[PDB]
Amino acid sequence: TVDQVEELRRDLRIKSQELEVKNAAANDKLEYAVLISEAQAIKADLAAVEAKVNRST
Repeated sequence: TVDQVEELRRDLRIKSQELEVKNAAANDKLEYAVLISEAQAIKADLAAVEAKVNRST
């Protein structure tokens, strides 16, 4: 379970980097609605991952 927690944290920070990169891409593209939807989906996945991490902690 501890190993699973660490894997969840690593996936959380990797997806955080991905969300920041996609948000920068959307800001550059401000061809925009699709990027907005992708960023919102990544943010929702990050929120679910953070909820799982909080439950694990």
